[PDB]
Amino acid sequence: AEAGSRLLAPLKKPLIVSGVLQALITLIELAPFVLLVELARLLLGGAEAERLWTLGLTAVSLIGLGAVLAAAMTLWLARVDARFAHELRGRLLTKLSRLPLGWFTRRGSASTKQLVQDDTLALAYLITAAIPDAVAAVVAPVAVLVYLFVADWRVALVLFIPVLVYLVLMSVMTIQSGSKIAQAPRWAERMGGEAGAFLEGQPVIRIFGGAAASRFRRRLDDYIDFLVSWQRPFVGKKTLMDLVTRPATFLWIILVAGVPLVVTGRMDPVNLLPFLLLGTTFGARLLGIGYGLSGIQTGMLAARRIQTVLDEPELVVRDRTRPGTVELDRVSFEYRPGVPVIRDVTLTLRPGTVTALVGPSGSGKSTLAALVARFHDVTQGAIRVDGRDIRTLTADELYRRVGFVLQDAQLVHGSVAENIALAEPDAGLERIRTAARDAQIHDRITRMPDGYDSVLGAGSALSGGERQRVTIARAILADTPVLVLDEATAFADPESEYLVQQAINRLTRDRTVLVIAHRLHTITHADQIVVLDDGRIVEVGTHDELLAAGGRYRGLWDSGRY
Amino acid sequence: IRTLLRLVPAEKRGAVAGYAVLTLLSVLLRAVGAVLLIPLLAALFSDTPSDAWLWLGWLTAVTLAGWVTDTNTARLGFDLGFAVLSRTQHDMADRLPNVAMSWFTPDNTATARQAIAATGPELAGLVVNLLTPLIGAALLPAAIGVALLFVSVPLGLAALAGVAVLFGALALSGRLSRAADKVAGETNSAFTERIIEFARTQQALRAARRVEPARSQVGSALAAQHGAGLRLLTMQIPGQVLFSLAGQVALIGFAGMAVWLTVRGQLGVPEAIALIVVLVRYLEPFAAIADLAPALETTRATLNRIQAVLDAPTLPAGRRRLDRTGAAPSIEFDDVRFSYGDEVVLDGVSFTLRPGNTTAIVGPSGSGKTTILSLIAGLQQPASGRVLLDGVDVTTLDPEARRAAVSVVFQHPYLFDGTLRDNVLVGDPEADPDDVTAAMRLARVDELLDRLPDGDATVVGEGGTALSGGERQRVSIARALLKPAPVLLVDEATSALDNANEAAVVDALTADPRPRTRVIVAHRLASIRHADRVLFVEAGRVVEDGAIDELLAAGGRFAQFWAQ
Ligand SMILES: Nc1ncnc2c1ncn2[C@@H]1O[C@H](COP(=O)(O)OP(=O)(O)OP(=O)(O)O)[C@@H](O)[C@H]1O
Ligand SMILES: Nc1ncnc2c1ncn2[C@@H]1O[C@H](COP(=O)(O)OP(=O)(O)OP(=O)(O)O)[C@@H](O)[C@H]1O
Ligand SMILES: [Mg+2]
Ligand SMILES: [Mg+2]
Repeated sequence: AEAGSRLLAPLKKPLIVSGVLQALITLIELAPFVLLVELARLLLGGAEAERLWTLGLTAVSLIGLGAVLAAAMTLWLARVDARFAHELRGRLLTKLSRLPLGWFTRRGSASTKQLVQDDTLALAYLITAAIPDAVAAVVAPVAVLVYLFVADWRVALVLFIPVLVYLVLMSVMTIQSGSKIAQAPRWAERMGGEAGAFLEGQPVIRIFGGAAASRFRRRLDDYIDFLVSWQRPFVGKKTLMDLVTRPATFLWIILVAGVPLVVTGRMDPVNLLPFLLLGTTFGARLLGIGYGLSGIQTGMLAARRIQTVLDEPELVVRDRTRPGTVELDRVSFEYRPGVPVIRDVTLTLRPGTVTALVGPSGSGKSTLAALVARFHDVTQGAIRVDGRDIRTLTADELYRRVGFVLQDAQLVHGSVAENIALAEPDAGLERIRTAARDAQIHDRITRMPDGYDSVLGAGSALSGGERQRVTIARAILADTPVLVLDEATAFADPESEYLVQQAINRLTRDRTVLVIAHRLHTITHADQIVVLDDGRIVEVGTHDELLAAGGRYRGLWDSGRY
Repeated sequence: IRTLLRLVPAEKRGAVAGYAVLTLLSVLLRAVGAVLLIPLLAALFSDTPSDAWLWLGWLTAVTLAGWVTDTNTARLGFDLGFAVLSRTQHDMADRLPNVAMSWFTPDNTATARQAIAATGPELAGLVVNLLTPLIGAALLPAAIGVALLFVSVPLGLAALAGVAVLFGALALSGRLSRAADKVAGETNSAFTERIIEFARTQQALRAARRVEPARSQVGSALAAQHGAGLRLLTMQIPGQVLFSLAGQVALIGFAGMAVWLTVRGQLGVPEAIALIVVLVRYLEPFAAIADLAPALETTRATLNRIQAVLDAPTLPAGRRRLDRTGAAPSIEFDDVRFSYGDEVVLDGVSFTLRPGNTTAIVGPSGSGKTTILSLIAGLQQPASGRVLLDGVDVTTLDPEARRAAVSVVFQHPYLFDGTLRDNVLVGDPEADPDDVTAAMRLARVDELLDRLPDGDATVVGEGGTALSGGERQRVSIARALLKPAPVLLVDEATSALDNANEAAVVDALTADPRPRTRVIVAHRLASIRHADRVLFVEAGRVVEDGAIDELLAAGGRFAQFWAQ
């Protein structure tokens, strides 16, 4: 696989070495039994004791050596994998830091967690044990069988029977479960998604449908029914391969083919010694690769899924190459092709000017804010901040220039300070309190048990209005030239909303501001009100001008009084 | 293992015994098959090789009976693994909607996600892949030792001495690596939870520049996860060394006692040669236990997560039912008190709702409005006090009747990933399309159908991420109105809707033709239109209440609320 070989390029030489080292290790592990065979022949021959001692002690030591080398190689080779997984998880987290946010929304958090963690973990067999096992399964059977072939062909051809039956069992198992292997990661993502929504959307399930009617449980049964159909013929074949390749099955079939030869005048019982000592040894080598073929398949698919993300379009920072000025020129955008969401918008935001972007729900106003932050790339036209194209700015320069509040008060699992100080984690507690006091949430944080260290994990410590005031506290502390407020104070009561807006006016009296709000009476004082209806600028002007115009804004304003 | 016999179904306890009987029988047949080479080769090398047939026939009978036993214990282990998988998963799926909301801490939510995430083939193949070979390898050296007492008692005792060394090494290897294996699991769990936060909170992180692995919390978790991962690889070195010493110590003991007996004539030469092969069979479980020992600690953690979910504290319930399914109940609070941990939200709120009328609740942010609705809907339960539906305590009510007696509009409208219609039909899946279309029309979701390209087939994303803030709010309102339950709870339906859509939704919340007792948690004075009664809630208690005109005339806290 090119998508996999391109990913496992860095480990070319660790893998080639592991292939060679396992070739020597299995030969070292088969060496004691060649000596123990020689010890056995001389016992029948009654040779001198010191010769037997030498073969005995060398064989026991070579067992110790082989176990030490095989153990040591598995320590190194496991550590090499842990270093590649750490690096590769680093590359993924760096890539996903650059992709447009369309990648995340259409995919979900369950699929990303599978990508970063479970797909990289799926490579563990492909690096740590796939090439060791492949070489071990090739040389140890070939070395054993060829040596046993010289010893006696009659019992040797009978050893093919467990081998060929095993090959047919693994081929039939592989082709049968191959389709299920492809469907497996998608099923894991879907149930990863359903498990996540089941836990996150608990208040919904507790009222609308309950446990039995939940779509999680209906998918859960379907997943288990997929697992049973996948795992019954798979585990059913796995144990058949275990039975066929066991030492007892080799030892029994050797005796069945040897004992009749021993009883008749056709084979001496001394020539049985190689088979009974070595013939039972190579089953576990074949059994390792047979159980590993599925591990390779999940590994190669996981590599293909990882590399497919690592060549995704990256939202590049091109080298093409007034302060606080944001200009939208002929900007059009489409979340997916064929539907226009924004249609040739042209708008200019200047320092010290509060701009209100209002309109019908679904008209595209939050999408414009997302384009200014460059979560997505405009399909036409250009956006430039302080006269420089956003596609030419780097993320640090871009996000140092603009600050954002995004209408979805997402809070990260950490202290309130680790959420208020998200923009500047090194910022001191004196700034963090000052941001919160200006966002009008310090009174709430003081009453918490841990104070400013209280954790904000899953569904904890804050209500909807309080989650937003943390997010406004975060945006204040970032302290950027431009500020973008996406339905800030939507959940804030009028007493708190006035205090927060007064703070923002105080802080951003000489800063570019873009207020987005459905409540039109809260943007009565914007120097320009931009009306966005169905992805186009239908009218622009002050509050009074738009009321006199008798257009969309007059209708929305009149409809507000109910 | 001890926890798996608790999670196993009570139905399958008959099948468990059949597993235990057959797995022991296979161990005996494998040991007897190994030890049957001693008299077989002793008779094969003698002056009369024809006596080898008797032991070969016994060998064939023992090994074929192995295949029947090992195939049957594999089918039984497959069933028991999947019976445990289906049973434990369905019990977690049934219990989790009944677990108290306080149980969902960030750590416990990770535990539930991890426990639910164990549905994959790894937990299903628990018995076949771990316990069957673990029990086989743990007992086969002991069985081979006991089987050698028929050949020579001192040699059988030597093998049992090597068995004691094995179980000692097995006990010690788990003891050394357990401290590091716990930390590896903790760091890996935190890394998972931070990837999920990383993908869910991409907007906020990117604006705050905490997205790159050098500065991101997921990047730090990857560093800690890597540090604990490598530490575990190193701290498992004693386990591998100790098994290797045990395998070598047993080799010396078994081989020493074989040569001490052989030189003294108690064992012939062919018995000693056969004992080389029996030694090899006897030594294989030493290495296999080393391969299976790491998996034992992960599986112990996995079953501990599942058992943690199943032991979670379910909500109190009874078996009562309302007098009438569809009639409007009367909601009332009687000194209801509630608290999230140490913080107290309600200090004995007491009110009564007449059946069929519409009442409104307003107050400052963080006052307790969504707490009051959650107590009405049964999501929470009081620390003390009662919430009565039609005079019937919620605590004593049947879960099915309690669930069916309320439909709510949540403050933060969560939609499940899937089409738009699926989220609407969740309110009442059995409803005919005429009721579904009426539900959408009332919520102004019909406008979405016109504007959006796929209409009602619009694939919402995770949550309501692939929809506008107001669009997902309208889908949520349609879901709530579709449910025919006689109580309707509204929690900030006006937050994310423009002035035109807000007026249509507010009108339709009261214009719904079914009779219901409505509780409205609104934001604006115009959002509480057509409200029979209004309750002002502040600092966890209903400080003031009355009609809109009456409270406005009184000029109390209600009037001061709108004055800013
Ligand atoms: N991530 C997304 N994927 C697909 N479609 C989207 C996505 N986000 C928004 N849309 C669609 O784009 C159009 C406008 O979305 P947008 O979020 O810009 O709305 P809005 O005007 O900001 O809404 P509101 O005022 O309700 O917050 C709607 O059709 C919405 O369904
Ligand atoms: N999951 C939670 N864990 C701990 N405290 C919480 C939790 N949810 C809310 N609180 C606290 O409970 C009190 C009221 O919260 P609640 O959710 O009832 O607010 P609300 O009345 O809906 O307010 P808002 O207008 O902000 O939505 C506040 O102190 C809030 O911090
Ligand atoms: Mg929006
Ligand atoms: Mg609330």
